[PDB]
Amino acid sequence: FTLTLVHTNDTHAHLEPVELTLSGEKTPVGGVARRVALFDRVWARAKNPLFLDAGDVFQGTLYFNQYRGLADRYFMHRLRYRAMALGNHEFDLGPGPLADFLKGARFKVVSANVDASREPRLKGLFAPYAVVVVGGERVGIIGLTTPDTREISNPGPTVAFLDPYESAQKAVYELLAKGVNKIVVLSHLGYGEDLKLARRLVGVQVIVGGHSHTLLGSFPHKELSPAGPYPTVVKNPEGKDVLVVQAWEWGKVVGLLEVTFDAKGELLAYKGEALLMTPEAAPEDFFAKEALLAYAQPVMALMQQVIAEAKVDLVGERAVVRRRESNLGNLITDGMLWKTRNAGTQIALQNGGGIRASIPKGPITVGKVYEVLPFGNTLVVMDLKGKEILAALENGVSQWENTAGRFLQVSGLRYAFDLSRPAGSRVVRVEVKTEKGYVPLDLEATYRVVVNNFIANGGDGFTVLKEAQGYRVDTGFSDAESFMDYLKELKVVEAGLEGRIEVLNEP
Ligand SMILES: Cc1cn([C@H]2C[C@H](O)[C@@H](CO)O2)c(=O)[nH]c1=O
Ligand SMILES: [Zn+2]
Ligand SMILES: [Zn+2]
Repeated sequence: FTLTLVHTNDTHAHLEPVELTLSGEKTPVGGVARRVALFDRVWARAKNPLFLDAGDVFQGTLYFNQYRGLADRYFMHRLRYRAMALGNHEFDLGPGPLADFLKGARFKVVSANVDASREPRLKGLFAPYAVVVVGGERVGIIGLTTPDTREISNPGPTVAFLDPYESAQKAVYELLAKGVNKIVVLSHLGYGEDLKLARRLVGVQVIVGGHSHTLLGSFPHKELSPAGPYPTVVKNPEGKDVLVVQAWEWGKVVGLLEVTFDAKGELLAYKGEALLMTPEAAPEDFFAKEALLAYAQPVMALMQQVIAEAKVDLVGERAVVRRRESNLGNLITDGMLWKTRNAGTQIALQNGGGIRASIPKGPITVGKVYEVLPFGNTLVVMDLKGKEILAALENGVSQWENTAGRFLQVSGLRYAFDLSRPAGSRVVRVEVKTEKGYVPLDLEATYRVVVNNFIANGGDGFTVLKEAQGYRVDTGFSDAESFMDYLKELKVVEAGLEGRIEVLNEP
């Protein structure tokens, strides 16, 4: 039996194509219109195609701010997706909007480790796994959601997360008991976690994932540098091959993995490729393009409103903003201090996971600002003891190896951390910027800082900020609006590296 798995992950409301320089020339990459054309051809040509999405459809552009995933859902229906795993961002607005998205979803939404027993709004709207019939054969699809969702999203008090391994292996047994031996895990745990899980589970031949926004495969463009091969192969406890795949992010890539199974559901052969969604891959479907224009109507003005000009590229790539100093991170934090200068703020902290895109040199539109800061978090002014600021910085670099979003970009201070040291004691130096130059952080002194409400409330593992007993006031200042006010003030934006963060003994 031959099955052709066609998949996407972390589309993050990026329905329009983006622009990248490929082989020495600005090229449009991604877009649902182009995906519709490609999928239509795969649907009528490929052998037993099965379309899947690994989660994180939610959060990323004005299309989400305006439709909360419903615009994406319309396209997912047109794209014939058969199953979708719940990602952490599907919980960003709590159970309410998630239920609205699931109510009417004509594809199977799965996650074996999401315990929603305490949430009536999600009853029967998703399942641990699904059984889909393809070419006369049954294929089981087990979903998994990163347990980190508890800290990185807003699932709320009615949703809990279970161990991926225990949940998945149980699902494998249930499927086998039903006579389904061809099983695929649709995971939102991360590439690294998928590789580890693949060495533990038995009965699973393929793991289609996301969460880490990992680019796998090979491309004819020197500008791209994949993190691994497509697919990546590991051995399970029984010495059998397990294929792990991912398709980068924002619909910029579509994965196509053709797997052949025997009667027992064992892997006989496999071939795959990560398809970069450029004009060469396929044209844009006419009607899908028109449909997107329909959705764009209420937010079109914002997408065209230029509020400033970037004289240099403002770097927002996750491998940068979540691991080292970023000039965009410096700009945003500078803006936070600027907006709250009337409050006497001296330091600004911003988690890199909250900076979602780069701003290439050129015009800066309102639409672009919301792609960079999509959450709608507000600025919170609070007094922190030096010890608390230090603890915050430590939490920020505590998961550097996993490129976690808690990493802190800063303004008003500089810090250096040693990666050869254990998590919790990596920050070796912290100095506050003053008129008389840099002064070592005083762990016993109090400093007025500005952060966003998500981390101020304890999100991203910032329990130290949630537990702070000092002065605390939510300004009500929107993050995006505040950043735009700063950009409008500057008019012509320039931002470079200022040695605010020093990475020592980096692997
Ligand atoms: C839900 C939410 C996530 N985030 C960031 C922090 C996490 O590291 C990351 C998880 O995707 O997104 C915010 O900054 N604000 C929010 O409101
Ligand atoms: Zn994501
Ligand atoms: Zn994710």
